[PDB]
Amino acid sequence: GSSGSSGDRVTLEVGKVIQQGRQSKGLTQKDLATKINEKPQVIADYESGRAIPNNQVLGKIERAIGLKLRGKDIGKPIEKGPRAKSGPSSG
Repeated sequence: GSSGSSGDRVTLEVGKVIQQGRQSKGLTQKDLATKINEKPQVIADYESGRAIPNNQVLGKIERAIGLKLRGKDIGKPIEKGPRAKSGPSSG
């Protein structure tokens, strides 16, 4: 399944934490889609913040990288995992 099309846009904190937790584990977007039994399409859209983020799929993605995907506590680990940095957003 074709995906891509990245050329300077914003990324929601979900999309950032997705990418960051992926890359922390070398997991491609297609590896992620596999881990959550989804399309690699929606992962590529989640990264920008252009899919609809639903707590069901967000919950699967938490398992995927071992970090939280809601709250300003996003990128905190689930139970056990390494530290990560934080930062603001805008809108």
